[PDB]
Amino acid sequence: RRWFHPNITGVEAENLLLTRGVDGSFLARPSKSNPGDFTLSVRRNGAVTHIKIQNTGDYYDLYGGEKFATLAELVQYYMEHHGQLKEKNGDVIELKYPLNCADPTSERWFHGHLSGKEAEKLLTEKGKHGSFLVRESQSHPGDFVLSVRTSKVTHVMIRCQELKYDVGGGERFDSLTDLVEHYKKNPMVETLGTVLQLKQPLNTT
Amino acid sequence: PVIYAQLDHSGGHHSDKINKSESVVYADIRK
Repeated sequence: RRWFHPNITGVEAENLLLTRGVDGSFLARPSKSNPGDFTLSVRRNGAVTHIKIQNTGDYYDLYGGEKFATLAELVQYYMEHHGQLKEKNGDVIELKYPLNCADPTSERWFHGHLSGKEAEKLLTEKGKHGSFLVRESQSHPGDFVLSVRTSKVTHVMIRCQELKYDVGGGERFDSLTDLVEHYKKNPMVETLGTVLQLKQPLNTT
Repeated sequence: PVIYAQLDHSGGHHSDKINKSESVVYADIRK
């Protein structure tokens, strides 16, 4: 996991893969040539290949091939199904080794790649009222999610743009940790009225 | 600048559905 790099072009992806990667290393990133699309950048035989990911708003594919509801599902499929990424001469492209992007925070309440359902299971099993965690958004690559247990589990999208974080267009913060601290001191409340107290973190293991 | 692979999607078989997993709902926050 951690293969998604939010803030990079293909030129930077090539730099990262040729410096920190090995043959078989790969990452995903946003598209510059078609804003809204994504791209895989893959190191193969000492060079970097870029693969366009179409985002129709209803699915992701590689302009053809299998379709996926989320980017993570597309990436997982092509990691697990050998031979399904091929060029016209027959050359296969293999997604072997995720080239990891640094986490936006070091705090243990950040769970990185964690699906919403996995986070709900975690919070119902191991959490208490007011327990919370932060994870990556699967439906909005590059955004994050505050998942809070109150029994129910509430998910709050955290928009990340230009290295700034906000909730619903509210106050913007310079880091994930600043946003979390603020909303611990100033609990947000749902429209239905539920107060999302951030009483204690549910920490990764 | 950045150049992109031309993939061959012919050969074998692919599904036509949207591979999806169970998802969660994102709440609305009062301003």
